[PDB]
Amino acid sequence: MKPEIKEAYMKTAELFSQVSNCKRMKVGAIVVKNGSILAHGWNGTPSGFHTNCCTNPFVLHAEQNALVKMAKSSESIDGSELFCTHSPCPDCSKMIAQAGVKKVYYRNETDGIDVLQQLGVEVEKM
Amino acid sequence: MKPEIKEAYMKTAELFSQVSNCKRMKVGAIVVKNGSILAHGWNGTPSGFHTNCCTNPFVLHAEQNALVKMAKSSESIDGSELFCTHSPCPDCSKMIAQAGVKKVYYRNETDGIDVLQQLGVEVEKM
Amino acid sequence: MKPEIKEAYMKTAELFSQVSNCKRMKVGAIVVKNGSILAHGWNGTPSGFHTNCCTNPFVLHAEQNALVKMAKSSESIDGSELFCTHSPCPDCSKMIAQAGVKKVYYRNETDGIDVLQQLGVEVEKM
Amino acid sequence: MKPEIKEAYMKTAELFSQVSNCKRMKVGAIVVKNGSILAHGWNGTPSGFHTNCCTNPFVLHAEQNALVKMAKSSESIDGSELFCTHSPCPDCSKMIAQAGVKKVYYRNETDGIDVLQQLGVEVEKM
Amino acid sequence: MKPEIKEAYMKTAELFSQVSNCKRMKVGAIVVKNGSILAHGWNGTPSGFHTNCCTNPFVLHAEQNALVKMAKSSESIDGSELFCTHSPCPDCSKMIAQAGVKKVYYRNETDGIDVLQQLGVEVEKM
Amino acid sequence: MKPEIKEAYMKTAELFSQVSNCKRMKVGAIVVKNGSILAHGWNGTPSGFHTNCCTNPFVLHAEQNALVKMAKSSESIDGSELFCTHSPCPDCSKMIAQAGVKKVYYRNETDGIDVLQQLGVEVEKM
Ligand SMILES: [Cl-]
Ligand SMILES: [Cl-]
Ligand SMILES: [Cl-]
Ligand SMILES: [Cl-]
Ligand SMILES: [Cl-]
Ligand SMILES: [Cl-]
Ligand SMILES: [Zn+2]
Ligand SMILES: [Zn+2]
Ligand SMILES: [Zn+2]
Ligand SMILES: [Zn+2]
Ligand SMILES: [Zn+2]
Ligand SMILES: [Zn+2]
Repeated sequence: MKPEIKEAYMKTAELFSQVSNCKRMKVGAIVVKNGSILAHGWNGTPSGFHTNCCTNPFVLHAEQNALVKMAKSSESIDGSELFCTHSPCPDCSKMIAQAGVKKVYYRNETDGIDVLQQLGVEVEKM
Repeated sequence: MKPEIKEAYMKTAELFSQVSNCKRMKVGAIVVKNGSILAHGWNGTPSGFHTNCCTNPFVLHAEQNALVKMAKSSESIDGSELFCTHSPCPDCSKMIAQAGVKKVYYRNETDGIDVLQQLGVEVEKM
Repeated sequence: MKPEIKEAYMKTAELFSQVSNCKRMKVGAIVVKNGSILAHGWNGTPSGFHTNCCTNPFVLHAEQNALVKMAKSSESIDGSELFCTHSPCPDCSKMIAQAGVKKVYYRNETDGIDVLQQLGVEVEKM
Repeated sequence: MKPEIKEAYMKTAELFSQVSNCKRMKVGAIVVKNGSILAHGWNGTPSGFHTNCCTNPFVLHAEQNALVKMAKSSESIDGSELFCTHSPCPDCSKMIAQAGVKKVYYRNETDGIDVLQQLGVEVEKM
Repeated sequence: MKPEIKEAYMKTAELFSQVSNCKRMKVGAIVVKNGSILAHGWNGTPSGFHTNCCTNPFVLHAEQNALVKMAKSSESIDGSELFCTHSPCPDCSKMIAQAGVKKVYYRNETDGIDVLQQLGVEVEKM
Repeated sequence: MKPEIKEAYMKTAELFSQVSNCKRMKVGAIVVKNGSILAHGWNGTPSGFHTNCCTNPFVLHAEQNALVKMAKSSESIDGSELFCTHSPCPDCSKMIAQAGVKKVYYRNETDGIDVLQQLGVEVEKM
């Protein structure tokens, strides 16, 4: 994909990180496949949870949200790419790799990273 | 959907309007359904067209691009909402209505608009 | 595909051209992929429009109708073939090419045609 | 659906019955859902079978072909309607009912018929 | 797929054969594709049929049930594999081959079998 | 669903728990929707991981595996039911609820459980 489009994806993930409500870290994620956004996600508590403030074991990471949206989508996550504001944790990394995510782009930085690479997911900081 | 999420959608459509190459008008569109972005689009020439500069009868409107992406998606466009930077032309309006697009949000302004309403699509400027 | 099947497709597009209500031109279209019809379409006004008579800027071309049906389908339009009674206009041509339509078959005849070819869509009159 | 559209469906099933190669009976079927054809089928031997002539236990009924195409489609057969040139046999009837086919339209005539009705599928001769 | 997984599939088909109500033969089937079960099925009468006891011409074979479930699924049956407790009859065989079923595994044993092979479906007893 | 079918689901989840390689706990999960299994899963390391032995932070829970398979499926996880051999952990619970899983059935037993209930997922031990 051309350079300026790559950046538009990352900035979108950034747009969505700011929707989140966590004071510790705001994270956004975007799934892209075949020239199309398929899912977005940010970090926080599940829809219909009581407390909005996050750190709480029941808040989902941005990548978890995107992934769950893909599970309710009709479109496969396999072969897609993940644009995230942050490098993913080890728990998101396992799932991303098993999901057939081709590559992860992150803006902000580390175990998650080397495991993704071990497992054949490509990684690029931008 | 909460107010600040509505705005994040419009700003995303704006992010994508700026990817376009037309000097007359830069337009972005975003399809949203069930809390998820499903397609994006901007105005310009078809992939693999020779001249990048647009006005040329062969440039697609942002809404046409989003729509075509929905046609290659596995996910239905019916019941979704369109966030566009601009009010749509009459040609996009016909298709949006026939596609079962529930509502169109636009930032920038007019026949397209009243026809969408005639045809039962909701409209809101934001 | 065998010759007589090709013809059955064109005759079906013809069956549907005659459902239309336009006095100027009756057009039918049929999307085929992997041995299966996926969509059909004819020219006319959008469902729930007041006047049935078409020429009016709010009537959709047969190809626009088929395309919109594909957008509400779960099945991708990419790699399919279009059987139309008529050569498509430039506006339908842009969309057909961007949709990944592999080839267009038409019965009745011209800018749309050369652009489709420029853009890598195959074309055959039958 | 309007009357003349109903007829266009039946005539399409008829277009496809004539593609078949069986000397005993030529049958066509068409699946329709939400204003769109999703599958077609006719009676005959499986793709890549040696003898084209049918009666042979290895020829599929038109309804079996349509059904198998639906199984390879991404679009559900549930809630669709079947237009067939002929009333279906008991073996097709079982499957049609279990498939959630809403209604069957046939042109030409009888156990299959009453079972479809027992099982809550609607039936109409046209 | 590893050996012990193959067996887990067959045992699942066996789990489901025992749900059936036929005194003559209890059959189970399982569709597998890309490491995932997509459908299951057993032999018996259609949902909402009056008599539960089967032999009756209106009972579906396990393979017919799985196939019908695939037709109501969004996921294609093409390229999948069938695990059945029994070798399939000729009527199921025609459909399995036309469905693009890659291979059939059966536990219990014969025309269906050679036709599947004629038609390019692989077969293995286990 | 009838009682004996409920049990066949749980026994299938059990069939798959035994495929796993973890010495601490073997877990199986099964997704069911509209009378059809859509996904299965067990606990362990990601495909292509080096060490098969699990406890390791890079092993996925059975529910995580099923969920990831749903993300690569064309079929939505929303409105489905989860049969698991075990009550789910808090991390699986968040995701299950956000996924629109209607109800979870487990065989073996506790925070995950009350949160699922807080969040409107039904729960039943069997
Ligand atoms: Cl999915
Ligand atoms: Cl589509
Ligand atoms: Cl679509
Ligand atoms: Cl299917
Ligand atoms: Cl289907
Ligand atoms: Cl999915
Ligand atoms: Zn994480
Ligand atoms: Zn426009
Ligand atoms: Zn046109
Ligand atoms: Zn029949
Ligand atoms: Zn059989
Ligand atoms: Zn867990």
